[PDB]
Amino acid sequence: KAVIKLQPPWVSVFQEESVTLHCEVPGSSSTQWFLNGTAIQTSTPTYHITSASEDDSGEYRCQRGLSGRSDPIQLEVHRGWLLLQVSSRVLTEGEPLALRCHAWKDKLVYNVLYYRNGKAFKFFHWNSNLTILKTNMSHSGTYHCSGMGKHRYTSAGISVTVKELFPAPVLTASVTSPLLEGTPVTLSCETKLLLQRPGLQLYFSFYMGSKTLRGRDTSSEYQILTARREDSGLYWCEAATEDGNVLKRSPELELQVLG
Amino acid sequence: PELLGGPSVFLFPPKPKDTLMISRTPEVTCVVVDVSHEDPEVKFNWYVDGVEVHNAKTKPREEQYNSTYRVVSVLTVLHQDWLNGKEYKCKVSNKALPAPIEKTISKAKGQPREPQVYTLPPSRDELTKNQVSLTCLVKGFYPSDIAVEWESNGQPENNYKTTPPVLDSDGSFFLYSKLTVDKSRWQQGNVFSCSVMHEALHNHYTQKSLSLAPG
Amino acid sequence: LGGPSVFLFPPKPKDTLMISRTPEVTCVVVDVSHEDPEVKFNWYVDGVEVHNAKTKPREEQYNSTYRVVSVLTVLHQDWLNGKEYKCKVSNKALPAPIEKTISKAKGQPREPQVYTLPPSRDELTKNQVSLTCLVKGFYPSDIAVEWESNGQPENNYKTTPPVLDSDGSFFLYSKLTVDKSRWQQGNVFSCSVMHEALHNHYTQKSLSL
Ligand SMILES: *[C@@H]1O[C@H](CO[C@@H]2O[C@@H](C)[C@@H](O)[C@@H](O)[C@@H]2O)[C@@H](O[C@@H]2O[C@H](CO)[C@@H](O[C@@H]3O[C@H](CO[C@H]4O[C@H](CO)[C@@H](O)[C@H](O)[C@@H]4O[C@@H]4O[C@H](CO)[C@@H](O[C@@H]5O[C@H](CO)[C@H](O)[C@H](O)[C@H]5O)[C@H](O)[C@H]4NC(C)=O)[C@@H](O)[C@H](O[C@H]4O[C@H](CO)[C@@H](O)[C@H](O)[C@@H]4O[C@@H]4O[C@H](CO)[C@@H](O)[C@H](O)[C@H]4NC(C)=O)[C@@H]3O)[C@H](O)[C@H]2NC(C)=O)[C@H](O)[C@H]1NC(C)=O
Ligand SMILES: *[C@@H]1O[C@H](CO[C@@H]2O[C@@H](C)[C@@H](O)[C@@H](O)[C@@H]2O)[C@@H](O[C@@H]2O[C@H](CO)[C@@H](O[C@@H]3O[C@H](CO[C@H]4O[C@H](CO)[C@@H](O)[C@H](O)[C@@H]4O[C@@H]4O[C@H](CO)[C@@H](O[C@@H]5O[C@H](CO)[C@H](O)[C@H](O)[C@H]5O)[C@H](O)[C@H]4NC(C)=O)[C@@H](O)[C@H](O[C@H]4O[C@H](CO)[C@@H](O)[C@H](O)[C@@H]4O[C@@H]4O[C@H](CO)[C@@H](O)[C@H](O)[C@H]4NC(C)=O)[C@@H]3O)[C@H](O)[C@H]2NC(C)=O)[C@H](O)[C@H]1NC(C)=O
Ligand SMILES: *[C@@H]1O[C@H](CO)[C@@H](O[C@@H]2O[C@H](CO)[C@@H](O[C@@H]3O[C@H](CO)[C@@H](O)[C@H](O[C@H]4O[C@H](CO)[C@@H](O)[C@H](O)[C@@H]4O[C@H]4O[C@H](CO)[C@@H](O)[C@H](O)[C@@H]4O[C@H]4O[C@H](CO)[C@@H](O)[C@H](O)[C@@H]4O)[C@@H]3O)[C@H](O)[C@H]2NC(C)=O)[C@H](O)[C@H]1NC(C)=O
Ligand SMILES: *[C@@H]1O[C@H](CO)[C@@H](O[C@@H]2O[C@H](CO)[C@@H](O)[C@H](O)[C@H]2NC(C)=O)[C@H](O)[C@H]1NC(C)=O
Ligand SMILES: [Zn+2]
Ligand SMILES: [Zn+2]
Ligand SMILES: [Zn+2]
Ligand SMILES: [Zn+2]
Ligand SMILES: [Zn+2]
Ligand SMILES: [Zn+2]
Repeated sequence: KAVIKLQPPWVSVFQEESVTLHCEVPGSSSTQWFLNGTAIQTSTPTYHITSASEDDSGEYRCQRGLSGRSDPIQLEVHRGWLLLQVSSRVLTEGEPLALRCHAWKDKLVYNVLYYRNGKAFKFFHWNSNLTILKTNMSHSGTYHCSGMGKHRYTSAGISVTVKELFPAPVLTASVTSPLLEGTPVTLSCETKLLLQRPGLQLYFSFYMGSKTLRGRDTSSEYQILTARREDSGLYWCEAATEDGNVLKRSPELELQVLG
Repeated sequence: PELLGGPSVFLFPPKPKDTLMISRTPEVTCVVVDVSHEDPEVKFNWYVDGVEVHNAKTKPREEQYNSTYRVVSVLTVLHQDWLNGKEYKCKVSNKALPAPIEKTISKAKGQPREPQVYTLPPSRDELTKNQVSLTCLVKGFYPSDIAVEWESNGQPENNYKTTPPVLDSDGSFFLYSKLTVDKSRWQQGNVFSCSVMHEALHNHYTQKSLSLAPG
Repeated sequence: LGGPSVFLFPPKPKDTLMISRTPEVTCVVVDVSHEDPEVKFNWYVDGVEVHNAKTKPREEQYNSTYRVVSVLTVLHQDWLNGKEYKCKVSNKALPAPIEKTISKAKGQPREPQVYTLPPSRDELTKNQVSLTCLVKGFYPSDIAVEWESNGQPENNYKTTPPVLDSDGSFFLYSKLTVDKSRWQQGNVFSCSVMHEALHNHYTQKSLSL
């Protein structure tokens, strides 16, 4: 399925502003646009809103040539002094989020505050945006901002959700410590996907102390064929996405092997 | 690169004395400040419990010392309506605003409490002066909206000053009013009266007298 | 225009009027960023620099900005003689330093007359009665008023703000509420007033049945 890109990337815009939606994937210039589950009478791979209005607010989806239908982007068009713009309303952990305290008519505000759930968390003398390069669930919340122009003005709140993909793993062993020399032991890097991600596999690696035991591989198990005394130590693992955007480690487990 | 900002609106209640006497004309006043030369046109709409009314008057605008305009709309309100808690909304439309500003005002909320009114003569120590102070203590009242005057022999006595209402420890308000008179007017037995207008008084009015005892 | 803001506050009147106290001027700097470097203070008394101010570390506020306070002790007679106190605040976030100046209210002092008034006879029907202290004719408006009885502070009182009287002086009233039985038993109450123009900056007036 396709992917909609916004230029500028803000999902919330003021009345009369412009934004260009880009339907992206090679090939066919015959794009179908959907606004609110419903096709639109233009069909370039770019949809330009020249001067935003309440009629542009809603759910956008796109189909180009032969691909599937984008996941939907919700564009909202507002009136107000200050708008807390975000690059996405719903993200998976690992993905970046940009936030902007945007003044009406591009007017100047200074001493800007960003808030999450009613609590200010960042102050700038000069109006700057915020980027969280690697979100996680704890960045979920209702964001707003305030800034000083001729007076102090405050934006309305906007809800952002960041979804956990998999909890941090737990390293387990197939036998209770201490175990006898010669015993086989299987270590397992245990976690589970929290979201349906059809072709998605996690990759696992195993450590003893700071030492690499086995590098990144699709197996979540590591076999010690015949335990020896020298295997006594602390064991842990990492679980990652294929591309390493989410990478989490386990606590260390104490494993003792007796002679 | 201009600072973000537009006009501001202040909305004012009637004067207490105007609300309390059915013969007077109470008004609410919607004041718009910082109107620029660039966007000078201001439109008012007014609502009473949500229903639009059309009888407000706009005053001729006035350029202020800082080269912005002040624009005022006045809406006469009915005696009974203001006293029975009706809500008065001023909506102000102007191009420098991203959307119209709406402000709402009504009488203060909470159970009305009757003023107790006490007159106090001058302190013995003050009797050495040429002028003496006659005191009116008005306490226990709610809301803080009140008017106080003095009179003698049916004429207003105007040489007085009254403190603002002050919040007391039980949630009610008090104030004091001080009437300054020539000592000889006191010493001659002239009778002075403190009169109070408040919504928790019977007929919205009471009066207490103060004079030097005869004989 | 985006930097910290400066507020300079006077001493409390009571501290200026009791020689056992330590009156202070307070220079407060708000909207300091975590990333701003040290907020620096220079202090002047009538234009002469002094070095005995106490400047506190920055304190994080609930809105994520920082607040810094510098306090300069002022001498009793300096303040009352009208010396001027200047705070100068410097910092990278301020393109130019911000200066604020403060002094006692100017103009010829006039001492209050203080009168105590007993409860009205009509109020005797109540369980609590009002004891009044009239304080009139004073200038400037800085003043402090308290009540006592038998060596203890009476705390159930409220005092009006100063009100401008028709001769350009100020007055106020203070109201002490007491149980009627305490009044009727002949206990003695005192209204204590501190103002610069009084001898040694204070007087006390009693009131009893
Ligand atoms: C450009 O200049 C203009 C003009 O400058 C000003 O005037 C000149 C001459 C110079 O002196 C200059 O120094 C002055 O600055 C500037 O205009 C001013 O702008 C400010 C804000 O920047 C306004 O400030 C608000 O003032 C309110 C009080 O206003 C009354 O009192 C002041 C004196 O104290 C008067 O000057 C005003 O005119 C107001 O006076 C009242 O007017 C009423 C209407 O006419 C009268 O009632 C009517 O009377 C008639 C008969 O005459 C009939 O009886 C009618 O029936 C009746 O309706 C009334 O009697 C009269 N009263 C008096 C005493 O004279 C403050 O209330 C308000 O405070 C609120 O908002 C603040 C935000 O700024 C906030 O901090 C406060 O907390 C407070 O907020 C409220 O708080 C309460 C309780 O605390 C809450 O319950 C509320 O919920 C909350 N609400 C809000 C919204 O927050 C402001 O301080 C100022 O009024 C205005 N002046 C004028 C003359 O219009 C302008 O700013 C300049 N611009 C720039 C960029 O510089
Ligand atoms: C981030 O947060 C911070 C912190 O906020 C605080 O906490 C949060 C949770 C909220 O609760 C918030 O409301 C709290 O205030 C914010 O910081 C604040 O920033 C604002 C401005 O943006 C400051 O506003 C000024 O307030 C002045 C009055 O301040 C006193 O009163 C308030 C209570 O009303 C207190 O909150 C303050 O702390 C001040 O209190 C006084 O503090 C003194 C110093 O400590 C005390 O005196 C000392 O006391 C000790 C005893 O402890 C000894 O006695 C010492 O000897 C003595 O020195 C004093 O007792 C205490 N009083 C009280 C009652 O507690 C206002 O004066 C000022 O108004 C002027 O400036 C305005 C411009 O902003 C202008 O519009 C006004 O009209 C006025 O202008 C003046 O006009 C008058 C004429 O009327 C003239 O005299 C002047 O010449 C003229 N000058 C100027 C320059 O204009 C401001 O409103 C606020 O004080 C400050 N709070 C604190 C705690 O520092 C910050 O803004 C936030 N940032 C963001 C981005 O959100
Ligand atoms: C989402 O993303 C955000 C950022 O985008 C994440 O927030 C960050 O969370 C970090 C991880 O907790 C946090 O780091 C902490 O920062 C503080 C103070 O600023 C610091 O003291 C912490 O240092 C300890 O932890 C690190 C490893 O995490 C150690 O390397 C370091 O040596 C410190 O270790 C101690 O405390 C640990 C318990 O926390 C012990 O395990 C460790 O043995 C050691 O213990 C002792 O010393 C202690 C005192 O230091 C003592 O009390 C104890 O008795 C032992 O003697 C740490 O680095 C970031 O500050 C935070 N960033 C922000 C901006 O908030 C967030 O977690 C993400 N959320 C989710 C849900 O994933
Ligand atoms: C697409 O559908 C949404 C959702 O029904 C419409 O948004 C609603 O319409 C107006 C604002 O335009 C408001 O009354 C509602 O609060 C909105 N509903 C919700 C749940 O947010 C939107 O108008 C539709 N877009 C178009 C172009 O028709
Ligand atoms: Zn303002
Ligand atoms: Zn002009
Ligand atoms: Zn009536
Ligand atoms: Zn009535
Ligand atoms: Zn004296
Ligand atoms: Zn002295």
